[PDB]
This record gives sequence, structure tokens and C-alpha cells, in this order.
Amino acid sequence: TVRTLTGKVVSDKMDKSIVVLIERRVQHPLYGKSIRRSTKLHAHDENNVAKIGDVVTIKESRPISKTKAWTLVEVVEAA
Amino acid sequence: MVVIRLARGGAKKRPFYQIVVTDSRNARDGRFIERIGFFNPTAQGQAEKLRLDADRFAHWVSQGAQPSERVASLAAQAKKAT
Amino acid sequence: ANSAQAKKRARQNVKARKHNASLRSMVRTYIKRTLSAIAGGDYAVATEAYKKAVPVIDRMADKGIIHKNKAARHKSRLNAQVKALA
Amino acid sequence: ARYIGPKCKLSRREGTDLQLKSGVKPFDVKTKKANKAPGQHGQARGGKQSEYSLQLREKQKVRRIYGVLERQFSNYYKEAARVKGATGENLLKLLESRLDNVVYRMGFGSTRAEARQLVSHRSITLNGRRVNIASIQVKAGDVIAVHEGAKQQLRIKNAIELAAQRGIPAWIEVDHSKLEGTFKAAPDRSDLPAEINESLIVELYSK
RNA sequence: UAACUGAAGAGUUUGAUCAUGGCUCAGAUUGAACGCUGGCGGCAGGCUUAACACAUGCAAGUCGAGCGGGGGAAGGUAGCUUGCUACCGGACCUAGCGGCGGACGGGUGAGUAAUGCUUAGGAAUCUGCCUAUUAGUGGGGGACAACAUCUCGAAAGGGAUGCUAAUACCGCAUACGUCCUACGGGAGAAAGCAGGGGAUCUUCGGACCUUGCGCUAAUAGAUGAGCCUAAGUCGGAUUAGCUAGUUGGUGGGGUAAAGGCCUACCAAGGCGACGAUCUGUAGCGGGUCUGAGAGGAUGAUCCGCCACACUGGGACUGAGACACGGCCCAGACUCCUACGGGAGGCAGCAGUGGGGAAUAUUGGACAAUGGGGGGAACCCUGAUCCAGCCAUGCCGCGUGUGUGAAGAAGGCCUUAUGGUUGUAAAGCACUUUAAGCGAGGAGGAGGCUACUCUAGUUAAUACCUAGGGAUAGUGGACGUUACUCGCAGAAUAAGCACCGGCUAACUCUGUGCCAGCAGCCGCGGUAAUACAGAGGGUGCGAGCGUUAAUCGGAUUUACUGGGCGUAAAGCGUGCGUAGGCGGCUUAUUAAGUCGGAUGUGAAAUCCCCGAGCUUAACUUGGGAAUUGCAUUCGAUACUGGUGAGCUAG
Repeated sequence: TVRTLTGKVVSDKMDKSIVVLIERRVQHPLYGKSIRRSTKLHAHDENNVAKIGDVVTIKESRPISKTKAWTLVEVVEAA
Repeated sequence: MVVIRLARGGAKKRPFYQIVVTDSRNARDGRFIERIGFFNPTAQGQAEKLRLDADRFAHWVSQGAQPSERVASLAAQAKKAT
Repeated sequence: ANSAQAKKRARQNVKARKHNASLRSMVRTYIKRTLSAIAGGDYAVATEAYKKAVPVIDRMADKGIIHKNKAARHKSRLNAQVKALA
Repeated sequence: ARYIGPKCKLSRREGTDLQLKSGVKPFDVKTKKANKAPGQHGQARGGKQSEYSLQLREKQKVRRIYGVLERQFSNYYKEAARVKGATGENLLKLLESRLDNVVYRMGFGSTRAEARQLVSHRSITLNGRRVNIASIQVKAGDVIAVHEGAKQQLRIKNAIELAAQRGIPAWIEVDHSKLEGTFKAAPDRSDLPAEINESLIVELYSK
């Protein structure tokens, strides 16, 4: 009953934090062609298990820092 | 607190009231939580004079809403009629 | 102010401000004393300071000068810092 | 507002009798000038007309016979378009359902102007109350009667005498002894005269 | 039953023609303004410009049943210049302390392109008054206004010494819940007042019993508010790099609460062509107008949210404010002064000056619905309900009806005596809407007080609470109300634009490329259907025209729905980055795509069926709709991902 997202890690330089890129495909409101839209989310990684290139899952939570509100749940595939 | 009172509608010199449940600090004809009936003091012919939902009225009274004087009288009237 | 009741409210405001400031200063002074004992580092001295400081915090929190959550936070953190001294 | 002035010139311009006169004397003898327009350039009906002219002249004839002005007529057409059915049929029913028209066809008025005068002066009661608005729509089953103060009136007696010579409508059940009538249903198109062409008015307002 | 059903063209480039392409016209709409004219009613609307400056009055008070004083009326008793004095107990009033309220209601849109708004979710919070439940309300103390005295000041207001009460303030005691905990323990509250009373006592006037309103500690509910996330939300590249508390981590501080919110250290991160940074403009939504629809424009009046209060910076009190009619500071401006000293903030209601093409009364009542205080009586309320002004809009009504011709007179045209004005007028006979006068007269008022009875709690029939009965008083600003009935007489009431084509409706006089008209095409240089007047007519009608503005017509930014040989339009030609798109077979996934269910999509507004207004506008019941969003369960043809295989590229 919690909101989860699936994405690909694009950075792990900072301490205990990962940057994951989420991708979605939506229709253009007027021209009707399906277009690709992406967003960047800062998540929380307690043990630095995540790396660059892996496909991961995150879930929403209470704030952990200024820009982090998501926590890693599981690593689906390792780079 | 939460109150049950009348909100004035209708036209000039022919008022029509909605019985609403609302926070008392709101404006008379503004924000409200729930509408539970109506009152038409000048009805005639086939027009209904008073309609009240007794179940929701009792529910809100149990939760702690305070009926106004006129609404209490109208509730007594409706209970007598039913 | 324009009206009599507004003037009365201002007078009551200044008097209450003085009284509340006195009590808040009391609380801050006792907390500072406990911190000084902890920095001193003796266990028994810090324990005595904490035992003196707790009732004042509780009394002012009950009077409403500070919030009871603030009082609880102060008590818990000070107790942890004293216990760390072993 | 309400048209007041010469009546026969309207009929002469329209080319037919719009029965604004009582009817004791025929239109031809009454005017001596029918078949000619009332202007200084009056001509015969054989002159050419445009489609716009035909449409306008058709609607004007209905307006002059029923005594209805442009704003109310446009409101009537909008109502008839909103209501289901044939638009011209609905418009004719709406025009016939007016109180003053019902009084005229019930006989207490020699002309629609006389009926309107009576209605305005409250000599006519609908159901059981003294109304004074001539545009009221009469509904099926309504009872129209003459006020007891308005009874034994010479104009009413003459009006019923002329109505007796005139043809009694099918949809109106009227007794002239106590001067009371009952409406039952809206007249249908076949009941109405076939001279009026509602299609022209519909085309005009559809433009 | 029903909840929609909807799409018109014309003129103008040339001696003709077809095409391309601009320009102009016919529609709907308005918070409109101006010109001519003007009778009434109902319902709405009324500074769009200077968030410019404001004279004057009102817009926030209430409680003596929290408290001490202080007042002036009636009385009663005693004296006597005899109806005057001196005392005493009750009834009223309130400057001060204190409680609650003043954070609501009301105004405005300056700022704000995201800390805002809309839709859908979340966890780490606080919450006066209200509802339910549990444990209590023991015993002390020191002050300070009023008051008294002094002093400054014309005052307004200031300052200094000495007293006093409390539900004001602070110790001590106690603790079902509550906080901390090292799980051993430790810490922390409160206030009285009023009504009634059988018995008992009264150290002398109360104790005691009981019931209400209070007060303290706690847990739930409801309400309100704070915080976080995702998606969406106007232009500009003639604005390409921006950022060091900046991005993350640890210890500590801080908050009701998560968090660089703050701080000391460690690391070098963070954002950006899916537009960062910079700059211009702008309150956002439900909605409104237009359109066949898709779209376009807009955000007055009604409702929700946000922001602001002469301009900037702060905090205090409080459950709640960084507070329109509260405080401190700085700034500009204005006012009083006796030169000592002071005061102020209409974007509240009414109003004034100014600006403007342009927008109203320095009105009545708290009778109704609400809000604040009080046990109640009651008090306050420019919210609100009403009234005044304005054709500003929408809807309705009237300004009379029938007859009346060898076709009166007059006007105008003429082929010169006919035609037209025209049944029009006169005459004859009727009628009283609306306005005016007179008389009656609902509804908006449910209730309250007096009386009686019943049931509760009590020791009690007392008090208090909740019900029933009949009767009588009492209560309406609007208001001489709506509405009904009588009175006299056609008596009081019609204008505006246009008549060459688009586009319904023609003649005569006057003038002569003049005076003039004109949306476009164009008229006027002696017979002007286009200028001015007149006759006649046409269209609307208490209105009629003009100007301004938005959408449409415009397939004239073309998603629905256009073009590029010669009409405007293929880069001088390659290569190539990001991006877009991509051959065939098979297995798998379920992102796109499709279907079901659930929750949500406020009310009002639009549409449908009804109801009440004499009709209609208008008000209103119930539906339909809100084409969306989210969660979850399914399908696997196509697109995408992954694995394997193939050869026509």
C-alpha cells in the first residue's frame, strides 16, 4: 500500500545516496504522439549496495534530507 | 465548534434556507461540511415546507455538533410530523 | 491604540511579557548549570545538577512557559549526556 | 409596446385579410383599395420579390395577425426549437395557446384587440382568478369565464352574436348562456388555416 | 420517459477568364460610454482609471452570579423652623483589577512563474470553545491598580512616595491517567461563585446536604491548522552554463513536528538542450463568452484557496497572529501647541478632493439568518436584512375598443385632374389595465412570560433539567407591504434609424466636383432613387443609433484541417552528434495499448423532468453530466524491453 518506482541508477558519488532516473511514456495533449519524459529522484542508500547502471526499486517515505524522500527497496538487476 | 444552522438562499423577501453542518467561524453562506435538508417558510401548493435527514442529524449531534435554536425547533417539528 | 480595551490589552501584554521572561530565564539558567557540570565531567556533580534542574523544567512546562514536548526533549537529552559520563 | 393606428393598410400591404376589422362588412368593400400597396408607389402583387423579401413578408403576416412583437416572437421561436417535434407546428401551437387568442376564438371579443382589452381590464377569469396578462399560455383543461361585473355587456353580446355566425372551433367547448368555455387541446396544423407557411419563418430564423 | 441535433456566404486586382492572396461586410456578446427620446412594475448590476491623498460620523464589545471601592435616587426610623434634617437596610450605575472575545466577520489584487494554485497520495505533529469516559478541586504566602499625598503640564496626558481585594500571582501537599528512565526509580496540578433546603450544630450567622456554572491532569472523537511527495500550470537563446550552506554524511543545537532549519568537522558533490541561470508579464481554480467540434479569449457580480493593510525590519500576548481599526524600530507625509509637550493611517460603510469617456445615500433596524459576551434578563454587530439614486441589463404591462366614405379639409406628386395620406381623421357607441383617491388586509414569528400537570436528580413536593395542555398577554425595520373591493373620466403617456448594391423599403423641390455623404464598391462638374428639406414608405419600439472590445465567418498557423517547378516558400553540396523512425521467425515480460471493480472528481453554474411566483424573468426538488485522477484485478493482436534464430536491407 506504499508508492514504489522502478528506475536506473545514474550516480552514487555522495555518501549513502543514489540518483535514480525514472522514465515514463505519455501522449502529447494536442498532437497525440507518444513522447518520452524523464525525472531525477534522490534516494537513500544506507549501506551503499547500489552502483551505477543497476536497475533498482524505491519507495516513498518521510524526508531524510533537503532533497531525499525515497528509500531503496531492492536491487532487481546488478550492473 | 461544529454547528447546524440555516444558510439563506432564494430571492428578495422570499427566503429559502439550506440546513447545513459547518464550523461556526465560517461565513453564513460560505464553506460548510454537509447539507442535510432544507426549509421553505413560504411554501404553498405542492411545495414541501421542511425536509430533514434525521439519521445524519443524529449522527452529527452524537459527534458533538450544536444545533441552533431554529434548527432545534425544526427538528422537533419534523419528529412530530414523522 | 484607539479603544479602551485595546489599551488595556497592551498594558496586560507588557506585564505578562515581564513575568514570562523572568521564568524563561530561570529555565535557561538551570539548563546552563547542568551543561557546565557535564563539561566539568564529574559524574556525581553532573547527577546533582541534573536532579536540581529537572523540577524547574517540569514546573515551568506545567505553567505553560515552555511546551511539554520541549521539556521532555530536554530531560531525555540531558539524561543521555549524563549517563554517557559513566 | 402595442401597435395603435390604421389597421386596413396592414392588410393592403400584406395582400390578404388579416381580420383586424370586426367583419360586419367584407374586406373588399371596407377598403376599396385592396390589390394595391398603401404607399404613394403602390403596386400590384405581380411585382418580383427576393427570397429574403418573401421570408420577411411571411413572418410579418403572422406577427400582425397575432399582435406579437419581435422580441417575444424570437423567444417563442427559441422555445419551439428547444421543444421536440416540428418547429413550425410548435410555434403555431404556442401562438394559439395565448389567452387573448383563446378569448377571441371563444367569442367574447369581436377582434383580438377587443379580447386583449378585456383581458387587460380583468373582465376575464382563468380557472377562478382575475388575471390581466394577455400572453399567458392556456393549458389543456382550463376553464375561461367572464367576470360577473363584466357580464350583461353590450360589446360582449355583439361579440357572441358575431361569433355565432363565425365558425366554432373544434377544440373549444363554450356555452354562451353563462358565457363560459373549456379548453381541451392545442389546435393542430390541419385545424389551422393552410395559408400560413411556417417553413419560411423557420428558414428565416435558421439563417 | 429525458438529460441533444450539428457546419450557408457576399464585395473588391482584369478589355474578358481562372487561380493565388490580403482587405472589408452580414452574427453573437458587454460591469460599457456618447447622441436623440423617455410611462410603469419585478428581478439583478453599479470606480474596469490613481495599491492616489483623505475632512466628518459610525464599522468590537460584553460579564457586578470573579473582586475592592466609589456614586446618586427612592424609602423607613428619630428629632424638630412643621415637611425639614440626622442615621439605617434594600434597589440601581460603573472608572479600575480580572475573564472571554478582539486571529471571525468585512476590503483589495500591489507582490508572487512557484514556498502559490489544481488533481492524486503520505507521516513525523499541535488543536480554545463542543461530545464521551476516568481521577481530583487540600493547605499557605508575598504583591499591585483603584485609593491617599506630592509634583510637571492650559490641557491632553506624565512622574514620585504609603495602603488594599480576587476565579490576578508564587511556594508546600497529594497524583487513575501523564513525562523521563539505566526498568532500580524519579518529576509534575488546581479556584471559587450562585440557587435551594429537612434535621443538627452556629465559637453569632454560617457550618452541613444537594444541584448548577466553573478550574486541574489524561485518553479518544469532531473541527481547524502546520509539514512532505508526484504530475500539470505564460513569452524570450538578439539570455548557456549556474551553484559553495551550495549537494551529501556525522556529533551537537533548535521546533508542536520531518528537514542545512542552524552550527563544528568530513567528502566533492548538486542542477542544466526534457531549457538551468537571467529577463518581461501575471493572483490561481470552479466558472464566463464564442465556436458544429477541436480550439480561442477571459477570471467583474457568486463559491474555494493564496497574498497584502502608508513604505521596510522585528518580536510580544495568546489554543491560534508575526495581528486592517494591537506593540517596538527606521522612513516619507499630515495635524494640535500656551514651544512645555503631543497625535495619525478609509484597499471597512457612507462621503470629499483628484484622475477619467464613465459608475450611486455622509439613510433605517437588529424584526429574520448568523457572529461575540452573559446563568438569565439583555447589550453589541455599516455582517446581514431593507430602503434611496441610475433605461445599465433581462423579463412583463400600458399609452384605448368597435362602428364610422357619394372618401371632409389640408399636405404631397401629376400626363393637371386624378392618385396618395386613408377608416386614417371628424361623428356615433363603449371600456378602466397601469398611474391617482378612498376602504379593508395576509405572510415573513419560530418562540417567550404567566398557569397546570408529568418524568428525572435529591433527604425533599424545595432548586434545576426535559416534555404535555388550554387560555391570556407579548413580539415587524421593510410598511400607507403583497393582495382584494369601490371612486371619475379617454381621462396622465411614442420616439429612433434607414429607403444605389451587398440589404426590406421612391418621388419632388434646393444646390452645381461647391456644400456635403461614405463599412466596402463609390456619389456631387444642371432631371442627384447616394448631399439638404418635404411627402410617402420600411425596420424596431420605451427605446433607437454610433464608438470600443472578444470569438466567428478565416481551411487566413490547417491536431481535426493548408502549402513549397512558374503565384510567398527545398539550405550551394556532403559527412555526421543528440533525437525521430526502422526487415523476418519464435519464447517471455505486461511499460505503452485495452477491459472490469473500488475511491475520488465540493456547492453553485450548463442540460432534463417537475414545483412556486397572476405569466415570464427569477427561485427551487431530484437527476444526468463533470469526457479527469489514483489503486487494484485481468487480456496479449500491435508498439516497446529481454533471450534465441534467419537472410530479401
